[PDB]
Amino acid sequence: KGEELFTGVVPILVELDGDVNGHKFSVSGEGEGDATYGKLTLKFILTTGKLPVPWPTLVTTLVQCFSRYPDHMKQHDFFKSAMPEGYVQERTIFFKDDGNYKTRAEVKFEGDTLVNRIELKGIDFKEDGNILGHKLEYNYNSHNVYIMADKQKNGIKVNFKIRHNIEDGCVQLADHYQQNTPIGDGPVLLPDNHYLSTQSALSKDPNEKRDHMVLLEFVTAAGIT
Repeated sequence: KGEELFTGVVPILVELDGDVNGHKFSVSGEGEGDATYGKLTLKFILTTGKLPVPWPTLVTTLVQCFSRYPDHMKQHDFFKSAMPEGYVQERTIFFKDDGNYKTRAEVKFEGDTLVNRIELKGIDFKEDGNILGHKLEYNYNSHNVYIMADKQKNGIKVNFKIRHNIEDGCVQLADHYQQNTPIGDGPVLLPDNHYLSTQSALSKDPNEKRDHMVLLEFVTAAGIT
C-alpha cells in the first residue's frame, strides 16, 4: 500500500523551525522525489531570521521514504510502509567538541505532497567553533546510514556519522542518533539490519538573492543480498 504512493515522481515540501543558541530561523524547501531512482531534487530558502549555522549542518534534518529499495529488499522499507499517515523522525546530532541539535519531524502525505515538518533546537555551541563560526566548506560527503528494527517502539533505530569538511582542511564529525515511529496504527515493515548508501551534491541557484541551498541526493538501500 504505502509503497504504491512512490511508483513515480512525488512533490515534496519541507518546513524547518530552528533555534540554535537562541538564534531563531525558518527554512522552506520544495522539489520532488523519485524512489524508483532514489533521487531527490530540492531547493531550500531561508524564509526568516539570519542563518546561524552552515547549510551543510542542516542537510540530514531537511525524507528517507525516497530511498531506492531494490526488489529483494522491499520487505525491509519501513519508511514507505508508514505512508500515507507517515512517521515521526527524532534525532540527536552531537557535533564533536561542540554543541548538539535535537530534532523532531513529521514526515507524511498532505494531499499529493510528501511533507517534512521539522523543529530543531541547538544548544551549547561555541561562538568560535566550526558551526557558529561558519568554518565548514559548502560541500557534502557520501555516508552509510545503519538501520535496525525497534520492535518495542514498532519502528527503527538509525545511527551514522556525518563528516563535514572544514575550510582549514580537517573534518568536523556529527554523530547522528535517530528513531522513527509510525504516526498511524496500521501495520508497518520492521526490517532486518541494513543500510542506506547516500550521495549529496550542494549548489546555488544563480537567480536566487536569498540565502539558499540547492541539493541533489541519491540514496540506495543495501546490505541484505
